[PDB]
Amino acid sequence: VPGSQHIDSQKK
Amino acid sequence: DVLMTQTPLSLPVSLGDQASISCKSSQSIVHSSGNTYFEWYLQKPGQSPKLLIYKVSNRFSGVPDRFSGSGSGTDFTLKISRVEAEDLGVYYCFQGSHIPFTFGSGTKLEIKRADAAPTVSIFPPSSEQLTSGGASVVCFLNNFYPKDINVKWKIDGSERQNGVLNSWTDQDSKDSTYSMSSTLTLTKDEYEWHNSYTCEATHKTSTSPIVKSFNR
Amino acid sequence: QIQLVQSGPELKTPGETVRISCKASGYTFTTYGMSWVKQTPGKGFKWMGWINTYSGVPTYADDFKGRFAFSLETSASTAYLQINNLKNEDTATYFCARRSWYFDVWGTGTTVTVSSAKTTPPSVYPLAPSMVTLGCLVKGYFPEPVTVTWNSGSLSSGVHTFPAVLQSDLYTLSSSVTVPSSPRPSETVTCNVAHPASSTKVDKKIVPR
Repeated sequence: VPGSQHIDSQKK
Repeated sequence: DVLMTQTPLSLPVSLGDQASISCKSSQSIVHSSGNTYFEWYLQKPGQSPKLLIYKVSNRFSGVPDRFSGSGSGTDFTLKISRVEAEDLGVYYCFQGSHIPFTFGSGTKLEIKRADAAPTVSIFPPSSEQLTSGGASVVCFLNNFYPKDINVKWKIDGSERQNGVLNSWTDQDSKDSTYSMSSTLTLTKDEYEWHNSYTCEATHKTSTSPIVKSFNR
Repeated sequence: QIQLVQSGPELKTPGETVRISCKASGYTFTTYGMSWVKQTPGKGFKWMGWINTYSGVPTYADDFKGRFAFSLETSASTAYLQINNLKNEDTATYFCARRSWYFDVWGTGTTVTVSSAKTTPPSVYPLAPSMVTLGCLVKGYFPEPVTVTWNSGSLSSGVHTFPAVLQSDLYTLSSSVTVPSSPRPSETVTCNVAHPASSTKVDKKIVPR
């Protein structure tokens, strides 16, 4: 996640 | 960079009514992952930005369901259904998908309200300012709506419009009014050559001018 | 709760150095990345870059590489922004912002005014005459800000301070308070004006003229 230290899932 | 153009720049809207604000990006803000880190912030006068919506349409915690967001790729919209007086502020979109992160120039929400005649008071210069050879006469025209109000100073019957400085508060958040101050600064020399000073307000809530005076 | 408190307004001459602290309380500092964003009076917000509070590694945006340093004190839960060889063009409010999938918490904000103009204390003038409106006219100061209160802040209602107008190199602003008639003058109304840049605080009691 640009600018963040957090994670997120990708989107097919 | 991704240019973010926002429309409107000002959006007067009635209480109870709906409002949309749109933002267009100059290239797609879909992150390579497929997610779109797109957000709406509100900033009130004298306050830090407030998170309304992230990831195009998700309301943050404790945000009222009247607020909702939409759009894809390059075009997005925030809708406030039922505008309340408290939504006063400036709305800004932000994209956080491509570095550098960019914001929209902002949209100012103005609330159309029922009308209110101003309360007007004028003040003589103070002894302290006359001891400095300066004489400012101040007029307050507080809590009116609409914001269009024409103020004219008169000195012994004749208008003067040099040495006049007006200042307007932001629109009040609880009762939605505007207030204004108008100062006439004169040099004391010119002040002591005259007798009556008149602050007069033209506002659609009145058919008369609202006039306040005093005499030296 | 969660707070990001920032240092106060700084007035600087061009060529000077400022450091702006961002102290985070209420959450573990090393788990959210910190951004710094500039809000220019009128021209809107630019993001300046961010610093990963875990790795200590900073990312500057192209128009802020050079004179800008983000640093950290993690035992103190504080982020710092350093701006060297301060240009005029750096007068803005700066914000630290915590980011996870969004900036949910934004710092209080620190205004920096860079200016070779000289700090000038206000002349404050009392404006004396159901409800009565009283005033204080504050004239000829530089720079901004100036804080006006009425009875050291215990008289909050009925108050209005109009934005400062610039005319010459100097600012002027008015503040007004409406109180019940059977109160003034029985119950004293005093205007208090603190101008941080000149380290001055004046208190003016409105008396019947």
